[PDB]
Amino acid sequence: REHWATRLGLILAMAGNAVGLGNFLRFPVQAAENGGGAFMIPYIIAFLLVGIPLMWIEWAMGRYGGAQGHGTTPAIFYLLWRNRFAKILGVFGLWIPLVVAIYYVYIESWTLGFAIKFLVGLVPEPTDPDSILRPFKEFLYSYIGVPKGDEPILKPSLFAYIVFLITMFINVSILIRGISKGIERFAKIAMPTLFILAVFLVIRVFLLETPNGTAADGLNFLWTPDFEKLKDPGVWIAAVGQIFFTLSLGFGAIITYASYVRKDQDIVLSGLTAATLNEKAEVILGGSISIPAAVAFFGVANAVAIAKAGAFNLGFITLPAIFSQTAGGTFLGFLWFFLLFFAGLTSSIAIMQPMIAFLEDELKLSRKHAVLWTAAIVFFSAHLVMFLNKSLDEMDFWAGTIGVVFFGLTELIIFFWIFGADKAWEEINRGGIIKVPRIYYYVMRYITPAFLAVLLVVWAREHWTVWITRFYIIGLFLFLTFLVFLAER
Ligand SMILES: CC(C)C[C@H](N)C(=O)O
Ligand code: NA
Ligand code: NA
Repeated sequence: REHWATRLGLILAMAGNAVGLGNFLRFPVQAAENGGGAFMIPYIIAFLLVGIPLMWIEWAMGRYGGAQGHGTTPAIFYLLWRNRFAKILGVFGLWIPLVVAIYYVYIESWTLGFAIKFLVGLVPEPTDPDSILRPFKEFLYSYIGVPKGDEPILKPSLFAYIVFLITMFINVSILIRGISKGIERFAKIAMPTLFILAVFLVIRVFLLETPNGTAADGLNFLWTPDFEKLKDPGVWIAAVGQIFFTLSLGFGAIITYASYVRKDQDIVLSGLTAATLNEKAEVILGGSISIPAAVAFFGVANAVAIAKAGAFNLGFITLPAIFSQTAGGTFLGFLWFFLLFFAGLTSSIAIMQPMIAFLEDELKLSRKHAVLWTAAIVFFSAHLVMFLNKSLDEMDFWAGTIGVVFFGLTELIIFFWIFGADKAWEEINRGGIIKVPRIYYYVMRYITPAFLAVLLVVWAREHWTVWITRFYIIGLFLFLTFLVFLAER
């Protein structure tokens, strides 16, 4: 079996798994909508009670399965629970990363296309907030193919489509070279580049002074607390969902990556380091860039408006408009979209590896054929997201939101209840440079599952292109269940 070459490459590849588009696009809008500075209270609680424990559990399950030649949850769940229904539940560990990859790689291709257009200065150039934002709203809509009327259909530009092809080619170019010579070698270059880009952008944003406000006014707006809405269960659901997404928990990606860690290698300190690096990039770097620069340029009055506009409006419309209004801002735009691209790329290769690992481990396919077939399924399926509006939202909800929380509870129960709390605890701490604090044993066994279960219950008591997407992703689950059937025989 393939293995990571170095401990540094392992940590940077896992950090690249976590540090993605959610750090810079999702997190700022999540915090602004769910209490501002007060959002850190449920965010930190979810990080300590759910994020950290589930991270170590997924590292352990992956390495445990990897020692027996299995990198994906259908086989690994069966190894932990000799029951056919454990294999069916394990299919979610392939379905979730595949469905998420379908729309994640498309958004990733947007950042590459915007990086290209901004590097060469093929950007619009406009006084008034709406007068400055309109040319960039139309720039994104022409790139995406937004309808002029009520039609719910998208028609991407030829440039966007070709850039999506290039994006798939780049993901294949990394993934086809394997774990050490592909993912690990690219992580050692991309992650240092990522942090340098982000730190530089934070510094440049903290120097913004406009007639409407300063960077300090933007930081004040973002971290303005609103502790009253901590009574809203939706804030706690948003915080837990953000923790799942930003740490790549419940996507089967950590498990597959950890399956290439040697049996006796540390996973306690490595996983803690990767999770810590992500939180630094998320709350320190991701939070400091987009929203503060937006408030600094459009003032606090317009800040509430663009905060409610959404992550895509903020990342692909509002921030580009700001850039075009500063000296050398087209290059700042390039660095922004270059940052997002490497952040997305290091995450998309992680979210496509589970399907590659399943084809290699269980169907005995070569790496070349496993990578090319995985890319083909993702490329084809992405035409749903490319041409159908609201298709991405449905996939992100079922797979990247509800699915990951249900799967996080499932892998927890299988590993720590059915397999054995004492056995799982021994499996986590084995080989660890540091040991897990004893209090987390009771957190994993009682607190985390009770927290997730109550959230599930509280979550349940709170067009027709949607049925097209539902139909398709249901078929994907049927397809993957058939491949698991074929792997048995
Ligand atoms: C699906 C995951 C790869 C998402 C990634 N952890 C992010 O924060 O963007
Ligand atoms: Na993240
Ligand atoms: Na990433």
